Amino acid sequence: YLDLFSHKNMKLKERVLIPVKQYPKFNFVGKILGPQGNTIKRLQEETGAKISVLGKGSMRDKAKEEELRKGGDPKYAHLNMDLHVFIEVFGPPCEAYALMAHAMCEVKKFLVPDM
Amino acid sequence: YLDLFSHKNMKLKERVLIPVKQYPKFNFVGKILGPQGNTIKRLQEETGAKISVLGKGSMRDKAKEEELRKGGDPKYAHLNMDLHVFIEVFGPPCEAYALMAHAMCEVKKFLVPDM
Ligand SMILES: [Li+]
Ligand SMILES: [Li+]
Repeated sequence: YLDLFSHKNMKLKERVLIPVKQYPKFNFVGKILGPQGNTIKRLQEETGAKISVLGKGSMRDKAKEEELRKGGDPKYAHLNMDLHVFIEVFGPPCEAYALMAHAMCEVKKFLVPDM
Repeated sequence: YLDLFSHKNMKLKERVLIPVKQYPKFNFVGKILGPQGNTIKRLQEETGAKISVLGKGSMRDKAKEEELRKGGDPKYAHLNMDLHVFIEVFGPPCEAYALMAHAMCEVKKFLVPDM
């Protein structure tokens, strides 16, 4: 059950696949991060969600990625996953759902770019 | 992972406790259903969610409830639960989250009535 008077926040998290198969040559990583990561910065500010691009190719740098994978450091474990966008929100339920709805809708625009 | 090109819908479901302890004398069932259940009818149409009031007291009729519990029919199993509102939405992710956000926000107005 959700309890609207609880002192815990809700967390919502989603990992949305970047559709590399549907759009094999589209540079989603470049488009989502934007120059110096300003697009994703703005995306987070406008939606109030934490949003990261994770998985292989998320760093646009085959060689850097390979080197951070091979170090074995668990913070880079995500570099073996499928490329995806990771959205995380927290709050009381009404706010969490609303933030996730907003984030999910904005992210969907980037991931279905010919819509 | 969510796959935006999958043919499956997402389902989201929440059971939100009606806060009988915070408001021990407020008739939430009457207020939510409305005369002939028109309020909840309209609530569903406006939000696009399925919304039901379930659990003990959901029928405003101690004796009817007791009689349907005692028959043992599984469709009335919910009459032993804590009184709550049950929200269910389905769709592709952007739509599901947005419908749930809307439903959850409207329902919260009814359940925190002195806000
Ligand atoms: Li297309
Ligand atoms: Li109060």
